[PDB]
Amino acid sequence: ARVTVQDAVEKIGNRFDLVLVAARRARQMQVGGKDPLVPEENDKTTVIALREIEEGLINNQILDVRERQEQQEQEAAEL
Amino acid sequence: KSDDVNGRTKMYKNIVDGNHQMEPGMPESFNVLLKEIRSLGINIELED
Amino acid sequence: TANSGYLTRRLVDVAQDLVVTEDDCGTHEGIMMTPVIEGGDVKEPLRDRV
Amino acid sequence: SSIQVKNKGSIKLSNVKSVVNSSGKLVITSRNTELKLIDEFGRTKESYKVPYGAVLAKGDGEQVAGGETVANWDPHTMPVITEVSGFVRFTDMIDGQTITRQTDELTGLSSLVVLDSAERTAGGKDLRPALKIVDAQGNDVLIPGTDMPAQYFLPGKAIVQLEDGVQISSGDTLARIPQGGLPRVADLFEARRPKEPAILAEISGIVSFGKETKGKRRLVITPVDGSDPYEEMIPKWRQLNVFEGERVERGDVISDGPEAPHDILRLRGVHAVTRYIVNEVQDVYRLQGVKINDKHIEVIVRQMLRKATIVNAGSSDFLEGEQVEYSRVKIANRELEANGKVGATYSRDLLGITKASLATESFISAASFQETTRVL
Amino acid sequence: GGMTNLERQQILTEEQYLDALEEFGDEFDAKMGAEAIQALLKSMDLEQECEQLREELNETNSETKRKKLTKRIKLLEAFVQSGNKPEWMILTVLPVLPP
DNA sequence: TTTCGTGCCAATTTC
DNA sequence: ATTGGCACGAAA
Repeated sequence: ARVTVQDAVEKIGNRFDLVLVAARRARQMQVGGKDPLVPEENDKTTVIALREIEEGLINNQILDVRERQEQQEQEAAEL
Repeated sequence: KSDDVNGRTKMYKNIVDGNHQMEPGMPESFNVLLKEIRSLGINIELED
Repeated sequence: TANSGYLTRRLVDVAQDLVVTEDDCGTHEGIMMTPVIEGGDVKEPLRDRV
Repeated sequence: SSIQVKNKGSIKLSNVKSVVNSSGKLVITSRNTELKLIDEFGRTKESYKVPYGAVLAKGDGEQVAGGETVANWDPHTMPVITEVSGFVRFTDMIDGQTITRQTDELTGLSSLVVLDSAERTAGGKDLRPALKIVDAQGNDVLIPGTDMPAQYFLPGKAIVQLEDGVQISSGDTLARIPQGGLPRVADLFEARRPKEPAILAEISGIVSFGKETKGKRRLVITPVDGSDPYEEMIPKWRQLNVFEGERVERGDVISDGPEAPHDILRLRGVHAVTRYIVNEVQDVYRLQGVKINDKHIEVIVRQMLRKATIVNAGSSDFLEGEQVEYSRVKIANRELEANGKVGATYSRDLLGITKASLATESFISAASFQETTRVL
Repeated sequence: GGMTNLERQQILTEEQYLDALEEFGDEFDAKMGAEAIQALLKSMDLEQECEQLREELNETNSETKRKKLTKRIKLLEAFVQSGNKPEWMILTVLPVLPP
């Protein structure tokens, strides 16, 4: 569970940017077909995203790289 | 949660489907205000 | 209560649009901070003002 | 009445124009004299105001101890003391035309009483009396550091104590002159003017009087350099606190009372007005034990200082005497300066929160706040 | 004003108007109501008024007159800069709110 | 004549 | 109630 977000804030550097990054990752895990990078323990996607950010597995650069890689793979395998 | 009529029905449908996202739109009271200001003979409009 | 509410509404209205939109402006101006002393008693030390 | 020092430390004097009397002590002849208690570390601890014409037991920089009276002055008397020592001779002072003869019934020690233009004869309206200091040879004694002859004018309701032909010295009184809460914060932020605002000096230089009983009294200020003599129209019933032929500086106290923030901004600047507002608000809040940072009051004051008035168009397109945004003026001037041209010249304006919030560039916000019909 | 000594904005009365009719005849025009105000607003030229007011402002010296002329020139220039016309402040058609 | 004093009128007052 | 701005009249 979550009681504080201080570690994730120090990982990202901003609360305002942390909210956006966590929302992006949580929407990927909720509506998309993504799987969590940490073992989900009766948690919701927002808390899972916060825990992923806390361990350094998720940030804006990583999300952008993953999106570019997925788009490139889709365009390469479309033919 | 208010006078935006189409987003009201979109949000309920999204919540029932398990998608917690919204499409905000324009409040209705602002349109009422525009009509009431136009009824005074003042040309007020949105541009671009 | 009503007077306090009216005062705070006016204060909100005058300054609502002020946001931190930068990191440094390069200015060299400033205010000189000195301890607040009235008569024979130091009302406020310098530490809490800087 | 007297200044009672609390702790032990060195004494510092600021803005002092003082002279040594016959008794050897020091008498201050400056209006803006401030007394500070600076200790060995050099930190100010006590601050007091020493009124014009006061007696100091200790000099500037002398060591003092706790519980010591350093200053003493008469609160009900305004001295008109001189600087040089010599005999007193009257000039342009005639009994029954400018003054009166009223002798005390019991004490028996009194002299001619100086009257005002509202009491003297018409012929005395064009006469300006004075007292001149002379020596045993009859020549005028010059004040050290100055070239003008030392003669002092006398205002109305002045009670002379020493008759003609009596020796005086420096520091001697020629004559005696007889004399919060939520609404406070709301008035401070609305920048209201007080009922009896303190009158300041618009321009520095020598001071003098003008035509008397012209509906209201007149004051003239002629700067040391060649400049236009300013005109002040101080209405009577107000106790003027400046003699004729006195050097004054712009933004200095002439009459007494609360000082309007607009005058402070016009004559002293932006830092002065912001610190005045901060000090007043914090004084109101500290009585109740409320702790608020100064950042918030500073941002409110900044939002109050959002308008400027153009004094001349220059090379810009701003019409003279119009009210515009300070940021717009800065942007236009920095754009014209980079082209080698000349920008405009402006003066900051101070508005209350209600007036400043109705002068915003967005009409939606102004209509939301209040007075929708006028804004629309 | 016509050929007579009447000004372009002088206020008359019923008796004065009848006297002017019986003396001068049809040489002058006088009206009452919002039609007269609309005629006055329609017949004024903003550029000429601005130029005349600017000249009169830069001619003489005063304090209150300067502020009044500044206000009037500000209003005239505000009307000039935008596409608005002075006679649009008199209503000939009235909007009706949706039911 | 120009400047200043004085009366009239509008807009404000919590949730 | 209070405050601010505008018209009106009276002062030098």
